Amino acid sequence: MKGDTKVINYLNKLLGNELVAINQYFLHARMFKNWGLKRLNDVEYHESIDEMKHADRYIERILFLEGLPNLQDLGKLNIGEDVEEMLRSDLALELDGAKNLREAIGYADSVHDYVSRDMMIEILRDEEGHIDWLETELDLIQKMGLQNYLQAQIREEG
Amino acid sequence: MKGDTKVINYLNKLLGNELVAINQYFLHARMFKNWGLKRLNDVEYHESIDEMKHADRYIERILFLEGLPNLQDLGKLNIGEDVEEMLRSDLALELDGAKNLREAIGYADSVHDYVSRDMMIEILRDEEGHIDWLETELDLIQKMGLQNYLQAQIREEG
Amino acid sequence: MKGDTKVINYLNKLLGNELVAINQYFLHARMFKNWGLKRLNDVEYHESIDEMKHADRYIERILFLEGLPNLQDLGKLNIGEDVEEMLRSDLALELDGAKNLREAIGYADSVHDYVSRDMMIEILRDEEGHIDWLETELDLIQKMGLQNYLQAQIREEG
Amino acid sequence: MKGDTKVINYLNKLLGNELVAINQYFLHARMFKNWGLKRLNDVEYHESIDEMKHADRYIERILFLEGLPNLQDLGKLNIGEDVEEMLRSDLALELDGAKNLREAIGYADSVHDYVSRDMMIEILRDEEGHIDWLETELDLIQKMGLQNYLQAQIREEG
Amino acid sequence: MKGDTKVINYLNKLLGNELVAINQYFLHARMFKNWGLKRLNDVEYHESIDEMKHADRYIERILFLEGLPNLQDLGKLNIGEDVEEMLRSDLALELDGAKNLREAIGYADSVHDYVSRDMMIEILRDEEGHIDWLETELDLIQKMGLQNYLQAQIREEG
Amino acid sequence: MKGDTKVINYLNKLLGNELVAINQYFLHARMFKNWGLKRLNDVEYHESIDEMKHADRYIERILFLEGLPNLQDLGKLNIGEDVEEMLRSDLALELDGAKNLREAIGYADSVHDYVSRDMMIEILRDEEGHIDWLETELDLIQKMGLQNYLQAQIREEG
Amino acid sequence: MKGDTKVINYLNKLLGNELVAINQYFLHARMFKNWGLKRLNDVEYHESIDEMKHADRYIERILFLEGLPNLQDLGKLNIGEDVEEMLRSDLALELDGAKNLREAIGYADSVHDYVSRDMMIEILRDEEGHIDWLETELDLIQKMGLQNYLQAQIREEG
Ligand code: HEM
Ligand code: HEM
Ligand code: HEM
Repeated sequence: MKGDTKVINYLNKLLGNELVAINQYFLHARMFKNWGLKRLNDVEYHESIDEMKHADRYIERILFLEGLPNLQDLGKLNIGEDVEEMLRSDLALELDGAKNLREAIGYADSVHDYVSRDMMIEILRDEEGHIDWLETELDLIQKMGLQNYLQAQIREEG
Repeated sequence: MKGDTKVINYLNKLLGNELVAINQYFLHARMFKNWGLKRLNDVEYHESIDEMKHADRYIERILFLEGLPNLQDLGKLNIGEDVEEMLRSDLALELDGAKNLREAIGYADSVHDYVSRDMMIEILRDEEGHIDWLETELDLIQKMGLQNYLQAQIREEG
Repeated sequence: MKGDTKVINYLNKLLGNELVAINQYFLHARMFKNWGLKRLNDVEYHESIDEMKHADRYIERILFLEGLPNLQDLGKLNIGEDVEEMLRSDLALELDGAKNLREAIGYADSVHDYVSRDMMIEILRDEEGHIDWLETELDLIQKMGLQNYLQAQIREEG
Repeated sequence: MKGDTKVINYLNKLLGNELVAINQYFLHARMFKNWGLKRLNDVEYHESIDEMKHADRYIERILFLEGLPNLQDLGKLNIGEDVEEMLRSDLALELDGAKNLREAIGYADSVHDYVSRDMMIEILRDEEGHIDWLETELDLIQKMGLQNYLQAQIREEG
Repeated sequence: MKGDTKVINYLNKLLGNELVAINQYFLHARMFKNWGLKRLNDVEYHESIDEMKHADRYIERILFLEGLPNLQDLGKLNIGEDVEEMLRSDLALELDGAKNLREAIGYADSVHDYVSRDMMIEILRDEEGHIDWLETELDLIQKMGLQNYLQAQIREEG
Repeated sequence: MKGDTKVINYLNKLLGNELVAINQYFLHARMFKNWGLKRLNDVEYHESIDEMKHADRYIERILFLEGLPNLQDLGKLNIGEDVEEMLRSDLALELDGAKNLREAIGYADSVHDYVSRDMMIEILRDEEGHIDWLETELDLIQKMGLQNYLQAQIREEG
Repeated sequence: MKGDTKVINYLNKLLGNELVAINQYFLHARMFKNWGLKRLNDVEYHESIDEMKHADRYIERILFLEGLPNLQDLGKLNIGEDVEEMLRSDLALELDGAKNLREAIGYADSVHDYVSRDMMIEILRDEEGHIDWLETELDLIQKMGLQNYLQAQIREEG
């Protein structure tokens, strides 16, 4: 079914964001794992899988709407060198992605692509859950101190 | 444990190949799915998951050897427009990757990084399995004709 | 128990036929497998196992009758280069073997080696089953055409 | 995938060794069985099946590498007339095969056929297990005497 | 159904052989048991049951063919006084019985009593199995020595 | 099977390393246990069992190759007096052992003892896993502080 | 809890005996295994595990009593070259160890270290069981002869 060209461009742009998050969250995960921060590896890896699911949804949607998914262009990764920097970087990435999502959702509505909108709203809901987790972790680092925070990561939950 | 710098560069180069295959196989898969070629979507998607597993192994190994995994640089995808072109493109990608693997395996041996070698040999074994499948499919297209070939893809196995 | 010398020679000759069929059917099987003709690999391989069972029966019988099983001499294999040629070659091999079996069965009867005869009749029954399958497949190639025939081989049954 | 021609020749040569062992171990097995040496029939027969598995691996590998498996040429069998001679003959056969394997493994490495090498190393590992068993049995014959050795073979284990 | 008179006479003669074997094998069995040769008692007793089954088949067949089964005349038993003599005596008895069976099978064929023939061939097959076991045991006595042979009989298998 | 003399010497040298690790890891384990550091006792003890498995492999291999395993000479233990010193000492021991392994693996290859090589590569893979764990623990001590690190050891996982 | 210094020295001396037995029994076990003497490998290996358990008890006890377990000094192994010599050597080792145990048990009593005594009495009980087994085996060698003795070892029990 021929979709609206601009919806397709938004979908490719969102896909682009997901491709960046997939890689950044995957590397961050295995960095945590290497450091023995098991709990962080589990969450971060499952966050990477989640973005893969999102990418898959965009790819299928783009294809259905008869556009060309773009997996060739990869935006800037921002890989941190310590736990806090890594988490802040993920947070900034999510915030930028939410921004793009809000714009796309608004536009899809005004061209009546309600199923693209509906798919994007579920994704935004998942992203806000991830933003919440990131914000909470960053606050915990500050409230309990880094040493205690790190110790709390060495065993998986539960 | 500080690894050999050049082994790390090889590992990053191989990781690079996997990142390309992950994306190319994933797009190809969902293209097949869109076309209703269920059997091809299943194999191609599972081939994409397989390259993700390979990437994961390289990432962990690089990290253990104390290098920096590079997930920022993404080589050229070659996305085909019909089934045969897609499969040929995957085949050429695998052949180039096997070439790189053989070189890395040789070099790891001569610096005594036997566990990197051992990991790379398992990966090469998986790739040759994939090359075999690709070669066989391409020959089937020719032997049974495209119409029959396509019909044979519309139901998953078994 | 000292058997009739000539029965032993027949048994060794039949064993000879089985040794040829074992190898020819095994190679043919893995050729089909390589080509992705799964259904043909299954039947052909199980036909190879069957001839191994026959060889085993001859070997034990020869030994019981106090002769020397000959596994040293291997007759001519006729390995085909395409599906039809392979199947025709197996068919001609079975037909020649049935011929030898009929002679041996007749002779065993006239020297009263009724248990050798009885064993050979079961084997002839298995061979005629195999001849029937071969004849039927060859006719299918012709009736449905090679392209359809090949497509019908790519998935195992059932 | 077009393999190295010389690797293919080695593979055919090793296949040749397996074809000889398959037959020799099978006859030896049923000789032991005829003599009521149940334990020896079980081991020897399972050693024959093992060489069949090896042959199968060579055949598939040769085919994948696009060469012609040779099952037509059968080397010299050396069938013994008593238990010790049979076992010594198997031992000499294994030792010659290990020799050929070592050469092939070395050569495959230098042309970078690492998966052929890897397959051949698993096979060599199985052969050395068989050599160990043979050497041990032959020593037992000598240590306990032939009469005791034979008595120890009449019931299967365990 | 009125059978051929001469087939009936053969059947009565074979029945005669079975009656002798039943008794001889039964006595031999309980002699072995008395001597504590458990393994030999088990085989010999089950050989006695087997000949009873054969007798039963002849009796039913004779009756069906409307003749008179003769259980009144009992041929010569040859009871041995030591293990080897007992086994040799059983062997000679089986060999004489096989001789009679071969003649009867030939004759039944020429008068078209194919079901009598078919029954006699199954019996001959059982007898040749028994001959094989006897021949093997006698050879074991010689190969391992009597003392070892006897020791190997004192526990049942398995 | 007579092995290469120098391979045997390497195997005895590696065995020597294992004997030292077995004892050092065992004492370190029960020191941790005494201190109530349950988690460390579990890992360290299981690391001791692991080196026992390695020793067993060398012993069997040496014996098969017809050499004399040397369990008489015991190298220097380096037993630490606090957690960090103990772990650093294990780490230095593993690093020295990896060094010896790499040399032996290289040499086994050049004399074609591919199964000794293959066994040694599996062992090196286990050692690198242990090195990774040690490096990670030592970094955790530093990142979370000793007090937090110790507290994290008092309950077993999970 | 600060233990008596001399009890600690005894405990270290007994530990020393266990370290020797661990190694000697382990090598002897795998020698038996190499020779195909399965039954002897099982008992001897389980005897080695048993001495490891004893060593573990001494190590924990020494640590609890606040001494330094000594795993650095390894007494003389006496590795035999044939079955009888190996068993005699183990027997002499056990006898010397029982001697040391009796002295230590007496002394622990007179300084009121009743729990060290109680632990040592359980160990002495295990050693006397092992002495009994050794004495019995050595007598069997003599009573049945070496050839019969060896044959009785080739299958595990039961
Ligand atoms: C960039 C585009 C990618 C897409 C569209 C994608 C898609 C997917 C999907 C749909 C799954 C199944 C979810 C699940 O396992 O439950 C998956 C699994 C997985 N992915 Fe990705 N992926 C991508 C890239 C990557 C990369 C770069 C890595 C890094 C190594 C990776 C690592 C993994 C791993 C380890 C699994 C689990 C394997 C399994 O157990 O099945 N993926 N991916
Ligand atoms: C010469 C090339 C041969 C090849 C490549 C080959 C291959 C095989 C394979 C792959 C199996 C199945 C293994 C398993 O899963 O257990 C098998 C089974 C068997 N083979 Fe062969 N074989 C060969 C020759 C022979 C010969 C000459 C004999 C002698 C009679 C023989 C006797 C048997 C028997 C009795 C079985 C088991 C049948 C059953 O009960 O399933 N084979 N063979
Ligand atoms: C030095 C040469 C040694 C060798 C070759 C050796 C070998 C082995 C092997 C193969 C196992 C069984 C592994 C498994 O299947 O889990 C084992 C278990 C064990 N070892 Fe050792 N060992 C040695 C020394 C020691 C020492 C010095 C100690 C210290 C006390 C020790 C303590 C133990 C313990 C406690 C077990 C487990 C017992 C059980 O619960 O079954 N070992 N050993």
